[PDB]
Amino acid sequence: QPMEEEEVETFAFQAEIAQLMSLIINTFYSNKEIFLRELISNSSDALDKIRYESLTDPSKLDSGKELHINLIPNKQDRTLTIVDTGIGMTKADLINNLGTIAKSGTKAFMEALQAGADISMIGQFGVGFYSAYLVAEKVTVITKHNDDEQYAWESSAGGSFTVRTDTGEPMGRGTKVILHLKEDQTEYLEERRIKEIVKKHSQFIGYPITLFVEKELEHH
Amino acid sequence: DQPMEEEEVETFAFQAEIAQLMSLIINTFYSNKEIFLRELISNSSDALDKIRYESLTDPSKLDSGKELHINLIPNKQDRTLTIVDTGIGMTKADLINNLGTIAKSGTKAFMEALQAGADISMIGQFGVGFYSAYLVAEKVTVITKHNDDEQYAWESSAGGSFTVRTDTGEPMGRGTKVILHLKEDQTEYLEERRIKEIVKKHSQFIGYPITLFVEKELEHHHH
Ligand SMILES: O=C(c1cc(Cl)c(O)cc1O)N1CCC[C@@H]1c1ccc(CN2CCC(F)(F)C2)cc1
Ligand SMILES: O=C(c1cc(Cl)c(O)cc1O)N1CCC[C@@H]1c1ccc(CN2CCC(F)(F)C2)cc1
Repeated sequence: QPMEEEEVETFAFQAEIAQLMSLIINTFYSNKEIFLRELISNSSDALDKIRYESLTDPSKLDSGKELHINLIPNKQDRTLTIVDTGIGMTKADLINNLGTIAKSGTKAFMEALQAGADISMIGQFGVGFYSAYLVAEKVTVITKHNDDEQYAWESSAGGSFTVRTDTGEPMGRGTKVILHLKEDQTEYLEERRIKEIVKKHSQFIGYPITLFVEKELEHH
Repeated sequence: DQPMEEEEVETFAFQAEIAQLMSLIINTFYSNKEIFLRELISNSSDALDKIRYESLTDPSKLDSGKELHINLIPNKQDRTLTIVDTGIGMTKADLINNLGTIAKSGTKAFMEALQAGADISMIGQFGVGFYSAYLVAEKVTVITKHNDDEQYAWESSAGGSFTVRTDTGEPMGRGTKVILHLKEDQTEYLEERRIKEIVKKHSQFIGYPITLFVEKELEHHHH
């Protein structure tokens, strides 16, 4: 008689990816703010892909025409959420894209960090998503692709991640990254901080970026 | 070559007394216009109760979203205040029947109590609370989505008529979204501090999460 029941799948990260996450999540780095640049850049890439699909098949935008990125800090939850209405990811995409298949750059980037490369270059090796763990103890990715159901990926590192169908609020289409911030990284929940980081690092992104400051009202 | 969309747009006349009530609401001063938010939050709470009670005996009714809540979104750039809930929503007929074509006994007497000069606050008791929206809004748009039906848009600028159409905007899972296009001298209801105090004052007993999202477009990234 449960309110609900669903299957949860747990997957091991590919060895190199686990190594990178441990390196990122544990090691001191001076400008972690670049995490937000990498996630906005990923969102922009997703919006490009749906935009170009719609040019040959407009019905692809039946799930929503607006192409944009929302940034949603929630001090009460200590979460920062980046939402886009891009092309989204199938379940296979989540499992493949986000853990089980290490690409050249995974090892290549740890290879480069030894060679004197910087962490802000994590994006040039195509593994920018993982910079999220510079500031987050846990990351949840919720995604909805056309013709597919809405899935939720999550990891606190430690070598594994889970995937399940998301029963939360339905998205029309796109991807939402929920960063559950480390205790000492709450600065990234502040309007002034988010504003300056976007102005500094994401000036060239070609889609609306909008802030929604979230506050749960007292007693509610 | 081909249109993106093609749809019928229907225009309805407001029932006579409803039209009369709206004109009174728009053209009369009241010292406590803030009660409009109480009325719309109350309507959302009712819608939420209904999908919850339905879900008891029929659990699959929450397939369109499990979370039951109310969001308030002020957008200073657009001068809109939006109230969104994940309640049971309205079918096209519910929308037409509820929002303007049928008048109840509680209209002619209330609308006459205001012509007589009563306190606008009593509007909710007479079951016409939605129309308090026009205390602060020059136009109201309602987007609604009921299980097993299409998403519809209702809209009126209170000229004696309103329109209904299938909506082609951003998809809602389920529920109702009220978009208030605010009057120029009623923009205070876009302010965070103002919204907080109104909710704290009038909606203390609403048994659902009410969440404010202060919308701010970022420099060089508008639209
Ligand atoms: O839905 C998303 C998406 C993904 C993330 Cl993570 C996001 O923050 C926002 C998004 O909209 N897509 C769909 C197609 C393009 C975009 C995407 C998909 C995969 C990568 C590669 N990275 C994934 C982990 C990695 F190993 F670091 C390498 C980048 C962008
Ligand atoms: O979708 C909604 C809903 C409607 C409005 Cl307006 C809202 O602000 C939020 C909502 O969720 N429903 C579904 C069922 C219960 C709820 C509802 C429906 C009708 C009335 C009566 N009013 C309609 C005009 C009136 F004449 F003033 C009397 C109240 C609540």
